[PDB]
Amino acid sequence: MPPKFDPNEIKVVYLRCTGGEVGATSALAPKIGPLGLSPKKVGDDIAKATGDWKGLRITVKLTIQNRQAQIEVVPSASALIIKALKEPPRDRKKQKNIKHSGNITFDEIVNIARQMRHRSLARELSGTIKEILGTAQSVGCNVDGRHPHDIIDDINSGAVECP
Amino acid sequence: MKTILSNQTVDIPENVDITLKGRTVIVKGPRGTLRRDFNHINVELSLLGKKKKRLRVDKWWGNRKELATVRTICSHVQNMIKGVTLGFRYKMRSVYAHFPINVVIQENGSLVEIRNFLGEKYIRRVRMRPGVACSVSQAQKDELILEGNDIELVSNSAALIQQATTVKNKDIRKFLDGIYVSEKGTVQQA
Amino acid sequence: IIEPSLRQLAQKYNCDKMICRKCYARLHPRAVNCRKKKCGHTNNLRPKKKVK
Amino acid sequence: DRATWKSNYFLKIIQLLDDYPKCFIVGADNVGSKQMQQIRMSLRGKAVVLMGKNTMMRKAIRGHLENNPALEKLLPHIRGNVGFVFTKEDLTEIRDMLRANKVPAAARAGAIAPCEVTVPAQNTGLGPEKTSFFQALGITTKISRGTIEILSDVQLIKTGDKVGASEATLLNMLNISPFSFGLVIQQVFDNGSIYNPEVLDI
RNA sequence: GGUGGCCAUGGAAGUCGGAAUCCGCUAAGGAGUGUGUAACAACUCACCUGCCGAAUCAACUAGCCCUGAAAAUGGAUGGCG
Ligand SMILES: [Mg+2]
Ligand SMILES: [Zn+2]
Repeated sequence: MPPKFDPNEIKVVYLRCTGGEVGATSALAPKIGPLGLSPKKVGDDIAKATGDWKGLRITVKLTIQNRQAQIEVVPSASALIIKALKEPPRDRKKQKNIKHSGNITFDEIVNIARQMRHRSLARELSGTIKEILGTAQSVGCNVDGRHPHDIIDDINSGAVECP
Repeated sequence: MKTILSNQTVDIPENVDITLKGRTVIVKGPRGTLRRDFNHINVELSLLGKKKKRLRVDKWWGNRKELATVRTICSHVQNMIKGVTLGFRYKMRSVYAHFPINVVIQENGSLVEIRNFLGEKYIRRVRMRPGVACSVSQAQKDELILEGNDIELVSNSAALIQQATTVKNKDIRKFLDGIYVSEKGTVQQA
Repeated sequence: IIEPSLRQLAQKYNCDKMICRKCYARLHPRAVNCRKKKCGHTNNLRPKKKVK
Repeated sequence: DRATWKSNYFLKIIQLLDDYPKCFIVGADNVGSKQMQQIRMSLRGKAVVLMGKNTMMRKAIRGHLENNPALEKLLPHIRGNVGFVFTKEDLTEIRDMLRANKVPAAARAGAIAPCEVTVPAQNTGLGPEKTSFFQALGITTKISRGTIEILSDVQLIKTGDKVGASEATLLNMLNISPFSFGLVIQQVFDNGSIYNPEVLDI
C-alpha cells in the first residue's frame, strides 16, 4: 500500500454487523470490498455457510481479506451471546412479540460467556466482569429465580479459578 | 453602600517616565510620548513609587458605579506604556470569493484605497487618525498592517476600514467579503 | 473559493452572534442580556441562524 | 458526593504512603483514558498507579501523624500534574527501563532540553525540490535521481538554545524525533532519598 | 472503555424519539448536554484534572429608575425651571 499501490500478501481486516440470512438486496459490503478484488455475490453467499447453522439474530462479522478470499468468522459480542443464551430461537415472521421476552437464567453460561470474552475487557479476574456483563441485561434478568439487581452485590464463585 | 477606599497600583517599567500634571498623565519612552487627560473621572493619581516605580490610583468615598472606574484608568495607562515601549500592530486580512479586494495606500498611511469590493465601481477611501501609519504588508497575500502607539487611534482606524467594507441588501451569512481585523498584536515582542 | 481559516474569521464577525428575540439587535456570543434600552435588556436571546 | 467520599480518598493515599516505601512520581501531561487502561494491565503484576489532584499536598497530614519526618522533601514536587506509582517488587531500574514505551516526540518550538540534535547525512525521501526548509537555514543539498539528499552534516541546534518554528517543523517532517521527557518519569523517592534524572539514577 | 449497548434500521454505535440504566479504567467521563452527521467522525459540554490565590455562587423578594407606553389647532408638576 504505502507509496505506489503495492499489495504485498493481502491480509486486511474489515468488520460488519446486521446478519439476516445474508443480504443480497443489491447490497453487501461495498465501498470497501469492490476495490480489493472481492465480489458482491459469491463472497456474500459464502458468508452464509459460515454465519449460519443457527446464526439468524443480529451478528457481528469479521471478514479477513486474502487475495480474493473472504474468511467469514462470527466473532461473538457481549450482548449477542446473551441474546443467544435466550430460550432458543424463534427467528422471524411471528416472533411478533418482539424482543423483550426475557427469562433464561444463564447461571454458569454467563461464566462461559465471560470466559469467551477474548482479551476485550482488560479485566479484573472475573470478580467484576461477572457484574459487568451481568448488569448489561435487559432480556434475561437472572439465574433461575432471582434478579440481576442483587447479583451486583455479592458473587460467590469463579474469583480464584479464573486467574 | 459607599466603599471607603479602593485603589490599584500600576507597575511602571524602567524604560518609561510617567509624570502627572495633577490628573493628566504624560508617558514618554523609546518610541514617543503619549498623553491622556482624566478630568472627567475624579480620582487621585499618586506617583508614590520612588526613582519612578508606581502610578497608584485611589478613588475614595465612592459607590459601586465609580469603583469600576478605578481599574479602567489603570488599564488605560498600561495600554499607554505598552504602546510607547512596543507599539501596537493590528493586522487585518482581506476575504473574498471572486472579486479580489485591491488595497493601496496613498500618502504614508492616511489614505487606504479599496477597489473592486464585490465588483463595485465606487472606490472607497479611508482616512487614518493622526499618528497611525497604515502599510501594505508582505509575507502574506491579502493583508494590511496598522501600526502606531495609541490603541485608541489604531483600533478605530482598523474599524474605520472594517466598517467601510460592508455589504448591503445581501445575506452576509453567505457573502463573507471584506477586510477584517485578524490579529491584535504588537510591533516589538520582547 | 474561500480558504477555511479565512472563512471562519469573517464568520466570527458576521455569524456566531446572539440576537434579541425582542428587538432583533445583534450581540456577541456570550450575551445573556441585550444592550438596547428599547427592549429592556430582555435576556430572551437566541443564536443567529446558521446559513444552510 | 465529596463530603464522605473526599474523606475516603484521604484513607487510600495514607495507606500507600506507609505500606509501600517505594514511590514513583510520574508526569502525564499528554494521556488518554484508553492509554492508561493498557498501562495498568501491562504493569498489573507489579505496580499500582495512583492519580489524584491538588489534594496530593496531603503528605503533611500523614507527616502530621507524629511519625514521619522525611516527607518534607516530597513538598517541592507536588505541583504541575503529579501522580504516584507505588510498587512492592521494584528492585531497581530494571523495571523502570521496561516502562519507557513509544511516547513524545513532536518536538514543539520553544523547547530547550535534551541534547545536541543531529541529522545524519542520509537521503530524506520527501518529494521533489522541497528545499525551502533547507534553503531558509542553509545546508548543502542535491537532487539525486528523484529524491533529495544532504551531502554534508553538522549539529542543527545545541544544548540550551531555543528551537525556532521553521527548524522544528522540518525535524518533524524528517521523522527525527527529539525533545521530550513526557509520560515517563519525573522524580523518584526511595527511603527518604532524592533521585535526580541527570543520569545516575537508573 | 465493557459497546454498532438496547429499542428502534429510515438512520440513533451517547445523541430524530423512548423503556431507560449499570460496571470496568476509575482521577474522570453521563451507555450522555448539545453542535451536528443519513450514521459517524470531528468538535464540545457534564465529570475530572493542570495553572493561579479568597471570597464566590444560585434562587427568590422588594424600593427607586427603564421597558411594556400609539392621536390628531402648539402645550402644559399652574409657570418658570
Ligand atoms: Mg434580496
Ligand atoms: Zn434587544
